[PDB]
Amino acid sequence: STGSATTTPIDSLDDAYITPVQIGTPAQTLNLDFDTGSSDLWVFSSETTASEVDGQTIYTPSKSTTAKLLSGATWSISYGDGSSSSGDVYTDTVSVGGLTVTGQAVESAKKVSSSFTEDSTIDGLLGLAFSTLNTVSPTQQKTFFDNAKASLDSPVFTADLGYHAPGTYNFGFIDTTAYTGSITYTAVSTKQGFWEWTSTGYAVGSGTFKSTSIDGIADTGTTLLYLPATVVSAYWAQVSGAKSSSSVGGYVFPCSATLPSFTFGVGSARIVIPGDYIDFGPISTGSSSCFGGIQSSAGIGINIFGDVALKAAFVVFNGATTPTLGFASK
Ligand SMILES: C#CCN(C)Cc1nc([C@]2(O)CN[C@@H](c3nc(-c4ccc(C(F)(F)F)cc4[N+](=O)[O-])no3)C2)cs1
Repeated sequence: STGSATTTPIDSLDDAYITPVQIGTPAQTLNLDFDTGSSDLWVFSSETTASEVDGQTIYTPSKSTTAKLLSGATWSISYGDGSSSSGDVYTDTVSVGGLTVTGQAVESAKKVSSSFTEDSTIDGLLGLAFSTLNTVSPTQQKTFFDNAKASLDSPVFTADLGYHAPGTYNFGFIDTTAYTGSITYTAVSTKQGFWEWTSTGYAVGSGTFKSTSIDGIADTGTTLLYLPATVVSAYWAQVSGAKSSSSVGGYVFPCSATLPSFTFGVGSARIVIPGDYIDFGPISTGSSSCFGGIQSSAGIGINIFGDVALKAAFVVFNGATTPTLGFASK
């Protein structure tokens, strides 16, 4: 089997991408944030505290003839920004772009933190990291991809995120028309439950390439590119007026600037992020100070190849017995 679904930016900055997902019978379509950095499929629901729902589409398990309570199961998750959600668990039929998993764990939120409530466009998350990170207790549950994998034509999914435009998540096949050149595959460590890999280095703008190992994760659920402070300083040093602001929370730069590109290495191959992809616009409405799309990972503990990096590439998440990641230009 295969599936293919369009993913759409939630706003003009590409802060996140939402993909329609069919849950239950008859189908209830929710727009979920596909997150290769986590492993829970959770949704706003008829059980979510009413004051914490503000425009989201909710899953109502009582209206699904295929929903079954996973008795005694609870879940609770916290993300990198301090946001959080928790609740109980149903199993139900979940379909993405024509690919169907029966008995998928659908984690129904009883509580969500304010950042989720405030984002009316995200109805939940669909985790695509390794199932070892799934938070369901006392019986850990598998991701949608893990459940679908054996049925797929090839045990892979691909992320082709757009720049200020829709893109595509495919399951079970590689669309050879969606990228230029060849896909370079690179080794993955699953030891922390992520799609963790080692970039071979970087370049800023038209500069030469700096060969250096950068261990990080391919994370569709993170907006920006988080890299070591040395690398990030070398980038922003090329932008007149750019500086790190503790009050704003990262590197800012004059909105009047044109930004240099940023290249990262995948083996001997190179992915070039255009400068415009690094512009996240005014720090607040009407400001002439703009927020940068490349930020330091120093406080995080891990480097994160988030959407800023991934949207410059066609990315293969290969879930074969030995997982690998593939990157191609596009
Ligand atoms: C600090 C530290 C060290 N560690 C914990 C960093 C890590 N972080 C992760 C992830 O959880 C995996 N992918 C990312 C993700 N982020 C969101 C998301 C969605 C919606 C919202 C909204 F509420 F604003 F709508 C906010 C977020 N958000 O910023 O968390 N979804 O997925 C982050 C793995 S390791």
